[PDB]
Amino acid sequence: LLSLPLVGSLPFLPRHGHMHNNFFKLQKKYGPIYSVRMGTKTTVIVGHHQLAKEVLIKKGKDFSGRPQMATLDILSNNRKGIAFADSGAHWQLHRRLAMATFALFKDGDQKLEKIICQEISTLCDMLATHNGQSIDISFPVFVAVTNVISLICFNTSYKNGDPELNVIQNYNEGIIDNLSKDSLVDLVPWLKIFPNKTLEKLKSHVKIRNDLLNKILENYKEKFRSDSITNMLDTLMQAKMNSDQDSELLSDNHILTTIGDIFGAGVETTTSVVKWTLAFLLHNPQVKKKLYEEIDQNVGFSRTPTISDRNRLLLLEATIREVLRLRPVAPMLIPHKANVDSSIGEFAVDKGTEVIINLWALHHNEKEWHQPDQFMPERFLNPAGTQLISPSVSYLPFGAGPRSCIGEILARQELFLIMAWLLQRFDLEVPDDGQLPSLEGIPKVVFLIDSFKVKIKVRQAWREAQ
Ligand code: HEM
Ligand SMILES: C[C@]12CC[C@H](O)CC1=CC[C@@H]1[C@@H]2CC[C@]2(C)C(c3cccnc3)=CC[C@@H]12
Repeated sequence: LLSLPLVGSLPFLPRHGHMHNNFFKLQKKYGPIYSVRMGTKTTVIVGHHQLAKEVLIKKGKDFSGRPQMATLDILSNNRKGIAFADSGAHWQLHRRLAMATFALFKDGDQKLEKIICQEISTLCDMLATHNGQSIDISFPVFVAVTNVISLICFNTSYKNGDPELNVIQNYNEGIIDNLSKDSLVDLVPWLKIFPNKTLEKLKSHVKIRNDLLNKILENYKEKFRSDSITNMLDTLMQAKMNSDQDSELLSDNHILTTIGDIFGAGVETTTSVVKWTLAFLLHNPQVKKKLYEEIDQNVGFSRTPTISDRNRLLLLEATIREVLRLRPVAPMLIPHKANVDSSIGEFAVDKGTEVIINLWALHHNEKEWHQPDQFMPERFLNPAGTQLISPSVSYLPFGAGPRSCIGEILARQELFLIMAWLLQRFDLEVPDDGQLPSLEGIPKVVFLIDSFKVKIKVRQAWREAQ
């Protein structure tokens, strides 16, 4: 009896389980690095820290490209901006300019810390009005980080109730919904196989974002003054005029897309990580208690938390690290591409090949982490409890090398201060129908969590101390 001709083969079911996990499970059979061919395109998945660092750092330049995707073409206006732009002059310039802008916020009058604390104050005052009630903290937190990133991009913010905030939220949700069904990584390109309206819907949401950004740029062409460079838009406009090989790379569209990447990332990443952190604390009341104890003893109630408090609030800084391990914002980073013929772990990799780092695998490798599927912030502390440690070399929440996260400083500060101020001021408890958030998650371009509610109450201790 003969065997059928095989015209296709995939190692697991599509749309069943999470991609990053399915790739991980495959490592038991096939090892830490393997490939899949889809028509013409070849993709390599890497799931061990040694090989990953070779791709991100040692041979960083070789693998610093980004593959092209139809959905991403639309969001990025054909591969402009930073995150989805191929390696090249545009990417390098705009990335550099964006980084240079965060320097303008490291100290002084417009210090990043104060900008953030300003908006966390408004957030806390608003949340306190919901004393006694169960609520979804998504929108209130969304506003807070939106204002922070707006101040950094334009030196503007939004008053309570500005409906432009509801507009942004709508298109943010719609774009994220249609940019990918699940992860950006998608074995079969269903998009091109069956008739569908994904690109149509995606365009309609992107159009609204772009119209709003254009509106902002046009209104700002007048307020721009050369001697005063205080925000990201200033920096980008100052560069364009400074010419005078550089000027074609700073068109209006190049500038808006870059601002768009920053505005989007600044808001959806940090918002997501905050929700994830709360969710874990509702599942782990023992940890939560230890965090209240820690903050009462090291900051108390006579002032509000500041960045310098990260030197004393160690369990908090560790809790954040452990969320970023267990539920990475980008569990498969963003896809990389080989710019040139090269190699990984002595295996050949052709120019143009897609390369994916399975960070989830790195963060859950059993030989590198003790009980990796557990939420244990303790692992990032010495046994004493008195200083932070790095227990594994297999940890890269913000990536590394040329395409590493450029918003890391901002993220870490936003996350630390938000959690700090909330814990000082609020009991955050399971709602009265004792529903706990699902920790399973929803993979999109970002690793999101199902919406959930939290009962919020002002703390007796915080009240007494007024
Ligand atoms: C918890 C928060 C965040 C985490 C864990 C995070 C992590 C990451 C990761 C894993 C990557 C991909 C690295 C790669 O593709 O090799 C990335 C890229 C990027 N991140 Fe974030 N990020 C966070 C927040 C932010 C924020 C607040 C910004 C604000 C500007 C930002 C801006 C970017 C940009 C522009 C890229 C593209 C880099 C490039 O292609 O050159 N991120 N980030
Ligand atoms: C789609 C979205 C967010 C929805 C916006 O309407 C469009 C947008 C621009 C930037 C995207 C961002 C989602 C987060 C992305 C993909 C991101 C990011 C994501 C996670 C970690 N670090 C960076 C950088 C580009 C960011």
